[PDB]
Order: sequence, then structure tokens, then C-alpha cells
Amino acid sequence: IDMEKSQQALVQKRHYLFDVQRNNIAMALEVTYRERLHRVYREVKNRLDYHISV
Amino acid sequence: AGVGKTVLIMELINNVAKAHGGYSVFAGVGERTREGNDLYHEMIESGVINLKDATSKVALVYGQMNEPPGARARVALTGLTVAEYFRDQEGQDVLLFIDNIFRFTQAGSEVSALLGRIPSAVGYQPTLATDMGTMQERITTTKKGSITSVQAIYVPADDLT
Amino acid sequence: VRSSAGAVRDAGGAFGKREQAEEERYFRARAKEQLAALKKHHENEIS
Amino acid sequence: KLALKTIDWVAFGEIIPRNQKAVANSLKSWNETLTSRLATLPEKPPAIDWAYYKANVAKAGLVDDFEKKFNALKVPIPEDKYTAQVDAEEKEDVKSCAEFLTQSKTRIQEYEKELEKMRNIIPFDQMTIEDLNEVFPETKLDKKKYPYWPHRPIET
Amino acid sequence: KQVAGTMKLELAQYREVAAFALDAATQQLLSRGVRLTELLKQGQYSPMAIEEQVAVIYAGVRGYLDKLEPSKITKFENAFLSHVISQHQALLSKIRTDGKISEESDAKLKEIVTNFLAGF
Amino acid sequence: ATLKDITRRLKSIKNIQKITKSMKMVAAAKYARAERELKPARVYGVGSLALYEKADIKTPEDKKKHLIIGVSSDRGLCGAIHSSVAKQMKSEAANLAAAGKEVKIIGVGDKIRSILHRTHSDQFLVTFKEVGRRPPTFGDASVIALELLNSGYEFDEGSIIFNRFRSVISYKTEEKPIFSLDTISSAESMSIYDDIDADVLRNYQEYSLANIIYYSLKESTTSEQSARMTAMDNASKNASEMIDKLTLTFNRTRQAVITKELIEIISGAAAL
Ligand SMILES: Nc1ncnc2c1ncn2[C@@H]1O[C@H](COP(=O)(O)OP(=O)(O)O)[C@@H](O)[C@H]1O
Ligand SMILES: [Mg+2]
Repeated sequence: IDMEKSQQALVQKRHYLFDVQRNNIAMALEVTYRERLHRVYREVKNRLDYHISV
Repeated sequence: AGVGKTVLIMELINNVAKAHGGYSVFAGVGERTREGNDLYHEMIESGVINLKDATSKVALVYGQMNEPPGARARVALTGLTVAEYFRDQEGQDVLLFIDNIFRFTQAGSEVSALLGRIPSAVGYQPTLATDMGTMQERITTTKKGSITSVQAIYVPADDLT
Repeated sequence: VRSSAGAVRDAGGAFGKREQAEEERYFRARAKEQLAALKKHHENEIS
Repeated sequence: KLALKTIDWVAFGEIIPRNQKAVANSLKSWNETLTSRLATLPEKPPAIDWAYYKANVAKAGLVDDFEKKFNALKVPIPEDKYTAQVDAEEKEDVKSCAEFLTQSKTRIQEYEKELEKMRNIIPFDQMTIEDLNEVFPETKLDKKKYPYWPHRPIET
Repeated sequence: KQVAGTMKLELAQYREVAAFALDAATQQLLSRGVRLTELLKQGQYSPMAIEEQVAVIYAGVRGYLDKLEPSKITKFENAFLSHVISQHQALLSKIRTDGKISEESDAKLKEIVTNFLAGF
Repeated sequence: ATLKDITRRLKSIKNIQKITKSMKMVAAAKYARAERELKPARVYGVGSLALYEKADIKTPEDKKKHLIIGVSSDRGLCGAIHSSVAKQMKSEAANLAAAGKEVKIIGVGDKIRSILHRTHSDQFLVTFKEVGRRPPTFGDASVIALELLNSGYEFDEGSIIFNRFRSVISYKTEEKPIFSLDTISSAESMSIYDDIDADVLRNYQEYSLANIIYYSLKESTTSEQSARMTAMDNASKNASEMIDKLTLTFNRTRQAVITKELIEIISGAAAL
């Protein structure tokens, strides 16, 4: 009986693996977006630094 | 360096000098100025140096390692003179702490080559033993007084030879 | 040139550290045993 | 923008069947690397000093054009298509809340049934061999295989 | 001052019995010494805030890492830093501002380390 | 290095050489005594083994309980004495477990326990230390056999591994089988022996176990003392070569230091 009760207890919290997957996917998309922002910023500043160096 | 010379000498000042009726003298020869200030403040705190009354029991002389060799080679003699006076005229027991008495020798060595003397065994002045003797021979317990002399002696590179 | 007593630990090479450890481990063990005996004697002498 | 639901890990590790730990550890590691990356990136892209800069360039028109194009043009953003795993969540509701819950609860029901049946029995000093035969079908002496007395294999 | 003192004593004891490599007490002494040793390693041009150093050294010296392997201590150190710098910025700010591991701060540190160790 | 580094190293190596020479002498004396005491024990143990090689006993091929005994000492510095024994023990244990057996191990001597405490750490039925401090006696073998029988691991087959002493410079590692009375009773060669129930035969097996353990102890101690003598001699020779090289280096460094100081003095004198 107690073994089954413990199994049922674990059923409630089964969802954490999906929760982890969601957090990972969302924050990975966020990371890619921030990389895009900073990459455009860096390229443009280098681009214009070309002109000032000249 | 770094074995406990200064800590041990401070400990002795803490014990013997604090409970010693006679006077005391501390000649800091060619040592860090930080330590001179630390000793000044520790003595003020303990009470051997009293800045208000005339009950001070310690006279300090400082020739720290920022001074040119001439001053380091003579601050030992200055402290020794103060101690000698307290020995003779006051006719009383005296303590005399020196730290280090190797800087006297070393400061003597930093000018010998410029005074025209050929060096001796290891870049030391030819007059090492005589110069040290003419000083260490005035730190003595004559029949008129009594100087207890504690000396810290740096041993370069732990080499006792 | 001669040799003197207590020179293996004066050099401080590999043999010096090896000897220091061979001593320290043994005496830590014996200290543990003696402390256990001291605790036992303490308890047995309360009454 | 960012508010990530918190996790318990020792709790999380309790819910991986042995056949599925090989992916759970990899997912943990990938989460770790991505989180370190996100921490690495700054909270904002740093600003740009357009005034000073266009004041330090000859063809101020060209840098003005770049500035204006930068202002007008933006950057894209990914989507949740790679988050198709949405579907999986619903499937789990079936095992966790519909299937596993239900058969588990029925097995409970039966285990209770048996327990109270086994707890309410007459003191053994008052019972009879038929009663053992029925409460414990293990004490029955099968006549189908040992018809003769004692019905036991005497070597026992 | 609180944490590095115990760390100093532990490494001082470890250095004595180190030249070799039995009993539980000295075996655990060597284990703790090695854990602390791999804790002190570092990279280049990545200095740590003092509170972060305190967190790492506290985790290492309070017998927590004694379970882990010594080749994985760098992984721990790094991941623990990354986790704390974001989730528990408040605790680090508390330690910096108050400049000591108060009892409540110690209890927090305790629970954070206990949770993180298992979750890794 | 500098002159003081070389001086300290040279002094340390000289002390080490002195110590190894003294230990070689001690080991040689103990070896002479061990050989003297080994001759009679050699005849005694060979006699005690007489029966099994005269009435050829084949171990049953249907039993899973096996015992491995490995005889060594606590002392180190004996070269490849403990190493060979432990290597052969793990070889035999691996073979037995690959054949589907249930092996245990008895370690007579710390070094055996240590070498096998990483793998085979759980098969130790019991191990014995304090070996090698004094020459082994029949009391030691009686105690080992008594603690083997008392500890209720009724084994079905046995083996003992020891370093048989061949010559002052050489030794061999042996494996002498040990049988349990279950194998002696059911052996047809044993049908000839008269006045033999299963109780006198049990006392006989217990005594023969003590006998074989004692034989192995004597052989092992003789070989170990020989190996320690050889190892100390080689270590002293190596220390002597190192002392020669370091003395040459020290002389070079001393002369160089004299020249350097003198040139400094000369340059100072001529630079006035
Ligand atoms: N009694 C002592 N107890 C503990 N540490 C000491 C003691 N004396 C000296 N030390 C150590 O030595 C250092 C101070 O050495 P010090 O005596 O000032 O140098 P020196 O003797 O070369 O002038 C301190 O940092 C301390 O760690
Ligand atoms: Mg000093």
C-alpha cells in the first residue's frame, strides 16, 4: 500500500521534466535573440571604426 | 627573515620591560617604518610611553631603512649613547633592544667601496670585525651600571656562517 | 666533506617529505588510539 | 521578458526511468551550458554615441545614413515551432492522471480489501482446518495430485 | 576571516600527511585537503568578488564537496557560481553589505549548497 | 643548484647509503638464521604433503567453494615478493570466477592485503598482520588454521601461494592445493587406507592444513629475507653511484665559488 502511495506522490510531480524542457527552449531562443542583437551592434561599430581609423 | 625575530623581541618588551623598574631604550636600526609606528602605538596603549605626564619608561631612537647608509650606521650608536647615559649617570638598570644589528654592518658595507677600501670575503668592508667590536664593546655591564642588551641579528639567507 | 645526523630531513628532497609523512600518519593513528583510551578511562572513572 | 519557472533537481531526478536517464543527464548538461551562456551575455546591448561619432567623421552623410538605417531596421526573432513538444504534455496527463492513477487506485482498493479481510479473523484457538483452507489457500492438500493420505509428500 | 581560517587549518594539516596516498579519519583529512586544493585553482583575468569567494570556500570547507570526485570540483565551482550569481544575487548582496556570515546568512548558504549539491 | 643545495643533498644520500648498508647486514644475518631453521621445516612440510601426492587426489569438478591463501609479510623493501604473490592470486581468482566459482582470500601479511584492497576488497575472509617481525613458528600456522576453520567458510577446494625459496638469489612462486575432507572421503585411491572413518580423517585434514600453512610460512620468510638482502645491496650500490656523481658536482661547484668570490675581490680592488 505504501509503495503505491509513494508512486502516486511521484505522479503529481512527474511534470518537472517537461517544465525543464520548456525553460530550456525559451531561454535558448532568448539567447539566440540577444546574440543577434549584439552581433549587429558589434559589426556596425567595427564598420564605422573603419571610417574613423581611415 | 620571517622566523619571529621581531615578534620575539616585542614579546620580551611586553614581559621584561613592562614589569621592569629601571628605564629602557629601543633603537630600531634599518627596519621597516611600519613596525616602528606599530611599536609606538602599542607602547602608547600599554602605557610605557605616556604622552601626558612625565612617567614614560622607554626612549626610542629610529634609523629605519629609508635612511641613507650614513644614518643607519650611526643610529645604533645614538641608541647606545642614550643607554650608556642611563647606565652611568642615572646609576640604574637599563634594557636596550636593537633590531636589527645586522643593518649596522650592512650600512657600513654600502659606503666602504666609495671610501676607497678594497672589499673583503663577501662584499663586506675590510673593517667589519673592528667596526662591530668598537660598538658591541660599549654595550656592557660595568660596575657602575647594568645594561641588558637584546639584539636581533638578521642572518642573510639563513646562512649562519 | 662529511655527513651528519638528521640530514635526510635537512635536505628536504623527496626522502625528507616521505619520512615526515611516514612519521605523521603513524603518530596520528597512535594519537587516535590514545584519545579513545582516554575517553574510555574518563567514562569509567566518573563514578 | 524573462521570468523562468524555478526547478527542484533532486526532485527532478526521481522521475526518470532507467531507460531514460541517458537523455535526462544530457538535457541537464545542455541546460547548464545554455544558462551559463545567458549569464555571460549582458542585460542590454550597450548604447551608441552617434553625436560624437558623426562629429568625428568626414562623410557625416554616410554615417547619418547608417544611423538612420539602423534606427529603421530591426532584427527577427525565432518561434515556438521547435517547441512542438507541447503535444507531449497532454499525453502525460493520460498516464499520470488517467491511466496510471486509475489502475493504481484500483490496486489500492484491492489491497485494502485484502487487508481488512486478513485482519478480521477468529482467534486461532477457535478456528478449524476448513477455515485455514479458505483463509490461506496454501494449506489446502490437493487431492487432485495426492489423493491418498496424508496427501502430503511425507518427505516434508 | 571566518572561513579562510578553517580552510587554513585544514590545508596545514593536509600538507603534513600528503606525501603518500588508510583509516577513516586521515583518509577523510586527505579528501578534504584535496577538495580544498582543487577549489583554489583559477583562470586568467577572471577575478572573483569577495562574497563569491566566500560562498565557494564555505561550500568546500563545510564537508559538502567531500562526496564529489576531485576531478569534478572545477565543474562544481563554476556551475555553483553561475547559479548563485543569478538566483541568489540577494544573498551575495547581503554578505557584501553586512560583511559577515550572519546566522541567517549561514542557514541560507547551508540550504542553497545542500540543494545544489544533489542537483548536479 | 647552489653549493648549499648540493651539500645538503650529498649529506642526505650519504646517510641513506649508511642505513642501507646496515640493513643489508641485518637482513643477511636474519637470512642465515632463516635458512638454518628452514632445512628441518623443509623435511617436515614435504613429509606432510607426502600423502596427497602419493594417493593422487583430484579435486571434484562440481563444487563452487574455493579458498585462496597468499603468504607474505608486513615488511617492505623486499623487492618483488609481495608483488608476485598478489599478481598470481588475482590471476587465479579471476580464473576461478570466470569458471563460475565462489572464491575467498586469506592474506597472511599486510602488503598482500594492501595490494589487493582495491580489487578483491570484499572477498577477504580474514587477514593476518604482524608477520615478519619475528621468525614464524608452528604457533603462527596453528593460529592461522584455527581462525580459518573457526570462521565458518567451509571451502570445497583450496590453494596456497608462497614464494618457494630456490637459492640466495632466486625464488619461485608456488601454488599448493588444499583439500577438504569431502574430497578425501570420496576418492577411490583412499579406499585402500584402513581404519579410516570420517572423524579421524577430519582431524587429519585439520592437522595437514596447519602443516601446509607452516611450510609456506618458512619458505616465504626465507625467500623474503634473501630478497631484502639483495634489494638493500642494490640500493646501497645505487646510492654509491649517486654519491660519486654528486661529489664530482660538489667539487666543481666549490672551485667555481672560490673563483667567483676571488674575481669579485680582484675587480673591486682594480676598480678603485
Ligand atoms: N609567536 C608566533 N606565533 C605565530 N606566528 C608567528 C609568531 N612569531 C612570528 N610569527 C609569524 O612570522 C611573521 C612575522 O615575522 P617577524 O618576526 O616579524 O619577521 P622577522 O623575524 O624576520 O623580523 C608573522 O606573519 C607570523 O605569521
Ligand atoms: Mg623584523
